[PDB]
Amino acid sequence: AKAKTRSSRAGLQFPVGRVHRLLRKGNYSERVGAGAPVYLAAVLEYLTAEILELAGNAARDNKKTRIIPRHLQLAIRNDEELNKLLGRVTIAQGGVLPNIQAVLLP
Amino acid sequence: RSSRAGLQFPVGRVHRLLRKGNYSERVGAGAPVYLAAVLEYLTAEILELAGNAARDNKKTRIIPRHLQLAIRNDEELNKLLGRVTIAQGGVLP
Amino acid sequence: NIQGITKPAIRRLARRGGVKRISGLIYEETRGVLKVFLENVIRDAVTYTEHAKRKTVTAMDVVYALKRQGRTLYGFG
Amino acid sequence: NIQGITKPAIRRLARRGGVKRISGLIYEETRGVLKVFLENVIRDAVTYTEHAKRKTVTAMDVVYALKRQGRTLYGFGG
Amino acid sequence: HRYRPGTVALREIRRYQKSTELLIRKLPFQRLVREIAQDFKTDLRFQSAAIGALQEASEAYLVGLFEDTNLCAIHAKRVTIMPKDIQLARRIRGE
Amino acid sequence: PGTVALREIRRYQKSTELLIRKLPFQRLVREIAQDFKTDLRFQSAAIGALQEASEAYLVGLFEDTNLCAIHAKRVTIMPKDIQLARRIRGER
Amino acid sequence: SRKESYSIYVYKVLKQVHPDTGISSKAMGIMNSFVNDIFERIAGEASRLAHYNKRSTITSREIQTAVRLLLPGELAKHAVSEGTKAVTKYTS
Amino acid sequence: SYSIYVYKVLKQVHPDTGISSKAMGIMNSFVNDIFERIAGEASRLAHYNKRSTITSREIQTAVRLLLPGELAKHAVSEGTKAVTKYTS
DNA sequence: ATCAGAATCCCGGTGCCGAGGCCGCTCAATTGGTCGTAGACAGCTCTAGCACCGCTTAAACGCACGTACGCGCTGTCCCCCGCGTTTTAACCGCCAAGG
DNA sequence: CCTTGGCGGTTAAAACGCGGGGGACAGCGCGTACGTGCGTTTAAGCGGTGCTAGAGCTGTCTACGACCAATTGAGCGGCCTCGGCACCGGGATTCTGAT
Repeated sequence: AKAKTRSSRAGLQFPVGRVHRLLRKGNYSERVGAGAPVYLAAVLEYLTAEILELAGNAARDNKKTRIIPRHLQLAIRNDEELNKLLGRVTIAQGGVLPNIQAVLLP
Repeated sequence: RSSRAGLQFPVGRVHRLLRKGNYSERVGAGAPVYLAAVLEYLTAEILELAGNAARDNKKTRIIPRHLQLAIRNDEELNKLLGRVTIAQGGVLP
Repeated sequence: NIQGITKPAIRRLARRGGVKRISGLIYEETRGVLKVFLENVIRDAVTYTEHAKRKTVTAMDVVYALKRQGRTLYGFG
Repeated sequence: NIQGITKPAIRRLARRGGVKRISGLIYEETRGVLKVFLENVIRDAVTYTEHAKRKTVTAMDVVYALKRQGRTLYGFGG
Repeated sequence: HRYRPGTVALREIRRYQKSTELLIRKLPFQRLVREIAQDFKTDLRFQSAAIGALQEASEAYLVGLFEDTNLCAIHAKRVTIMPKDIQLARRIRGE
Repeated sequence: PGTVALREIRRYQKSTELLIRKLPFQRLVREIAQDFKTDLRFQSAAIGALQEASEAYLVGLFEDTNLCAIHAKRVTIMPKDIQLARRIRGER
Repeated sequence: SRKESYSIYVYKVLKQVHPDTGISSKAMGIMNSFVNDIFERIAGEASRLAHYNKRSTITSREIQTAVRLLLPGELAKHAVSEGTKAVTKYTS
Repeated sequence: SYSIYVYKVLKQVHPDTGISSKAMGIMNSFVNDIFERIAGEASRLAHYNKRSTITSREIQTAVRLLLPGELAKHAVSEGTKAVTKYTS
């Protein structure tokens, strides 16, 4: 019949077929379910969406139309749960959150 | 096997665990020999020191406390096991 | 039930940690900390327990949770 | 070349880290720390490079070294 | 002829650093664990070894934390640990 | 004293550019690497990765160091502070 | 030879959540790094889950449990919703 | 478990010394832990280089990555020595 | 209370490498047929554990009286900060030593 | 008459040199909660007693997974367009030192 992609069937933007292949050749298990790559692709897509949402918001706050690594850093660090998820991750060219000790201030 | 490699640790078992551990599609003949040798060596070092600790405390048997003392008083063993909790090991005085 | 972790017990733990003198406010603080820790481990542990379609938390569930928090525990395998 | 990590540069790094005032002995101390850090990462990186039978340290070798040292780095996988 | 302030504390430090027994009472720990666990998943049971594992882990964690806390207090030229010290230790740990 | 320091803090916390000079960092990396294996080459991105990682590390370290200094009722970070931070981190 | 990244999918998602927003190449590199990282975390945890339970198959259930272990709170719940909905729709 | 092998080793290094059940449990935990660290690292090494086979070379490199200093040198020596003897 | 001084943020004016879009080919995803071993379902035993209890007591908080720890301020001395002078950290475009 | 050395210099950034400012170390004096010895009422250690609960094992039934041949959608080479915000110079606003 006319081909329909697994991503299209799953209602996703992220590639289910590619994710499946990566699972198969990643030596994770002897067999893989069909639903596994669908689920995984969906989760990855969702997380990507949350981060791009916050980073885009940060980009608009700086009167900017293009997201840069700084915006990703602002997005991640000002979000408690993303900050937890990426607690051991370095964002290149992200810098740091503005934060000075109030006590130190004159 | 283990007799041929001059080891006490089970080469066959290590090989099997490698095969079924979802590590690679294939496993070379020398890999489990090497790995078994390394594990035996580390075990030997720790049992050496822990045994010495047991002698100091005048107990023939080795208890977790002796293992803790042995590991923490050895710099490299201590780094190797820096994120490990030994049950009933207590701490260094 | 958090009060079941009594002052003396906390003093004993601190002594093992080499502490000579202890503020009165420490104990409640410690309890909070302990609570958080437990909540973090047990959560993950139970997750494992439910994945195995079990109702009994095993020693291994705990070990896996601790391991995944980078709090590796020897002696309960 | 560790001295190439100048006082002003270290001062800038500390500023980003929120430091207002800096003892004179800090800089040398920092040079020590950084040195150690680099030694640990680069070592592993070179190990990867040597395992691949290459003579060129790649960005990925560094990324893998950082990852195994629990220093995950984003932005250089490309 | 009562002892000097700071002698029995030290003696206790020696004593408990020289031993390995669990320092928290079993039953209250058990009750606390089961209580916390009820808030995640219901009608749970526990192997005794599971609870024991939790207690070894918890006590090891608390002891290490108290070591670091002590270091913070000593850093501030004190001999007395305060909640402030614990909070510094936990912040630097990334907790 | 302090006003320009505060100014600098605001400035560098606002920006993301690398704070160590490129060429000397490059030299340091190649020197250290030369001590493990000789005649090594480097992708430019490899060195860039090393510098981003190193500066993020030092910056975080300086945050913790700052907290250690402030804890001791000081405003000036000292080697003691760095050593405490790194000890609690499990680096030493 | 062919080279692969998550770039176009990240872009599509970006256009979903911010129709008038673009993204630098470096930021895209960071997003690709992110996706690969979380992929390895989830797949790895699911592998361990399957092994612990003497199962030779990684299913959506392993993936779900792995998501619950790795992600905090609301992020986990929302991710679970997205995953479950995607699988239920896909099967139908 | 590795109990019988740990015991054998113990008898090699301390002929008149025994070991408690708990301590044995800790040794078993140890052996499994290091097994996973080394095998995991070797797996990643194989994947990075698009190799489908884990060989003694991956094991060795993994050991050099995971073990500190003298432990690494000696472990590497023992591994190579064992492979050489096995091969003979 | 106010009054003067360098640093900060946005506006005429604009361009150059960064970002986005057609044509199409070889690589990746889909369809199709054949084993084929794995998952959901269903039944059965009894052991590790759950909930309250008898005997016993170690033990956490409060009483009596006091002292070295914590802290704000004083007296002193003790270490960073700014502009002019340049230089080797570098990087470019011409002389003179053995074949 | 053909090869490859170091001063010479566009850019910009801090060791010396003199005047200036904010903070650490020890004591005065205050304020006080637990050290050490007891006194009381409660839940845990140890061992009993009743009981309801599902994990490992085995058999049914089912079906997508993996592997081996065609078939097709597509991401970037190769170009071909389209554009975002800092450099240049200037206007308007702001903490800090000084009266």
